[PDB]
Amino acid sequence: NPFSCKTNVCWAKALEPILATAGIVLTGCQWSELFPQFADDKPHSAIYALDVICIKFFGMDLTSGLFSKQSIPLTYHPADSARPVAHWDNSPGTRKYGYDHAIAAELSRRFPVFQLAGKGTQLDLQTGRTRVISAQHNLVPVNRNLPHALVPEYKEKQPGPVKKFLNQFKHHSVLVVSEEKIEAPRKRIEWIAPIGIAGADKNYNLAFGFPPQARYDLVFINIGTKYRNHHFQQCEDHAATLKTLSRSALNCLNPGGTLVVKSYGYADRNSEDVVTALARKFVRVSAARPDCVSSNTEMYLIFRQLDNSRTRQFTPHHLNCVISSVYEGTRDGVGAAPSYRTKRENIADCQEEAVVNAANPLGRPGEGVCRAIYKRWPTSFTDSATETGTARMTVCLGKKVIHAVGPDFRKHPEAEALKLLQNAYHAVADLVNEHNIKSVAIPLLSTGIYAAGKDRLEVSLNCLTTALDRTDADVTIYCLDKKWKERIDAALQLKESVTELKDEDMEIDDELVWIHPDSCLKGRKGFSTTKGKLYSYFEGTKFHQAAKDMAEIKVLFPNDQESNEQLCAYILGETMEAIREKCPVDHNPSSSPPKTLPCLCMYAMTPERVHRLRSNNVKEVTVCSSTPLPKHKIKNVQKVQCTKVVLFNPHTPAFVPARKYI
Ligand SMILES: [Zn+2]
Repeated sequence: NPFSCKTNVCWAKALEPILATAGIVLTGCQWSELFPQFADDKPHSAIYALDVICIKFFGMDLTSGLFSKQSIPLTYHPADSARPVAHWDNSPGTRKYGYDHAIAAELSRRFPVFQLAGKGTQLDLQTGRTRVISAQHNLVPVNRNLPHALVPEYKEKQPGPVKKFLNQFKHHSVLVVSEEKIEAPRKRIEWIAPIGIAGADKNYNLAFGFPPQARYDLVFINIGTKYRNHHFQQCEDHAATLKTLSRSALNCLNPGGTLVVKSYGYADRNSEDVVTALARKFVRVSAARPDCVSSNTEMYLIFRQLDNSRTRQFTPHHLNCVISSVYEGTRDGVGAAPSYRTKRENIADCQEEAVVNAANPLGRPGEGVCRAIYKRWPTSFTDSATETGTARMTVCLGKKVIHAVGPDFRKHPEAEALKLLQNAYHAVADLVNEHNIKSVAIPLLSTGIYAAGKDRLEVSLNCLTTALDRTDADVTIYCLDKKWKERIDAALQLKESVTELKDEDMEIDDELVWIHPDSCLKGRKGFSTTKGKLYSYFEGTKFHQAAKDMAEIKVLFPNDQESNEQLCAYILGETMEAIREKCPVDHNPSSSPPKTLPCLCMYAMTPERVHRLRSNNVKEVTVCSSTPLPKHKIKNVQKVQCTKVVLFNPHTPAFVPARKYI
């Protein structure tokens, strides 16, 4: 009996029969060796545990589909009039799991060990060997594209004074959850500590979180997790902690408030799902590794200005870039807060690190800010040409000139144009992040001429901030006419002030997936038309295979347009093996989750739509403008405009192939 003398293991007990379908039967020592939470008898997420167990035995995470056979329900029960506390069991529900032999069978082509291994053994996918399950092996899932880099070797350090870090936040009174006292005489500190710690203002059992305190403008969660065998593993062990303490902190946080919480990054899928749900509630989120960290894997996440929004569309492009660069030494980072400003001056005279030109596709000089930029930095126009909806980095002596090309509204329908405008701004943001640009001078794209005789200030500005909230840069908007400056200042003052919540429900739903409105998954638990995460493999549904294949095609053809062309081929037949041959090189075992909401129109290319088309063996397909294709024409593919679009970053978030750490 593995559960002997353990008061909170219901999560493990609940997994037991699901593990059985895969031939896995864990002993008590094995449970303890795998989960510190089990060994220390603490509450935990059965789902997170299942992901960890899958990686440990099969060397891949749950997006592989290995446990996605719908057999045994895994059901979470919140406390209610019947149940004093939340509980995990196998009672009936729409969420089910079990070992999928079909998935294992297709996997056995590259990983024969699946077919040849015995039951209940840990698989080494590379060497092809097996062993009794061990927490020290299969440390990274081979099928995952990591959102950010990991540290090669764990090194502990002596932390500096935390006061230097807390002083970077403008708030006087701070709620502090920490195991060790924090000295900040310049602050008023309420100190919450775990149970055995003397000198604290409050003590709770932090494995269970903490009940609501008063509300603060700054909450600082300093609670860490013990390193064992690997960075990825540390993220795994920390994930439930991160969610629990973050959730408790949300009860203690005022609107417009800031939450700083210690993390190791979000390397594992669960950590990323959590950080994403959490991030959806804030205007901005960044990261820092100040001098007060105790190890090289420690990373403080900074969530700024809580409005607890529902429909906010968050993508980890920015955060991935930041965290990864910090771990690789390329960046600082630290918690000073980016800001917007306006200048009525000539942009050519800007003092900001980079200046953005409002450009045209041909990269030629023209009237506008572009006149000033050409006269002062002519050689930046040597090769400036870039397509509409994109931006190109060039340098003239000591200055970065980014040529961003907005849409001409006379030449495009309003929805498609809007998408292009947003994309130009996102590209500016991509460059700012990639080059760690500290300040940027930028005009309002498509408001001068390309505006087509109408006033685009509000919408151009909205695209600007939508994109540039996703950087760490200080932004200076240069403009035009005193009246336009008046209006921009007004909009910015409105935006910077968050005095109240947009919703009062503070739960962090890390499972929820945001789906297209015409999806047949509408109404199903775990999916929503109005909110949730923007990427999924749809494992556990019939769209999983379609999702995996789209993902792989994107791995084989990193260029968005070449990728979508091959996807068109795939919709029409040609299967996968053929496309893999069409690719010159070694395949990566890993991919990234396809976006679930590329557009709102009827042609949106979801794993769902791909599956419906391919299962109907259509002789032709229609593709909208939100699924970019090569400029030439493709047989049996009709190109049409997208009538309703989405404004978040369309690119695959940057990643590190897990294979690197394997
Ligand atoms: Zn569309």
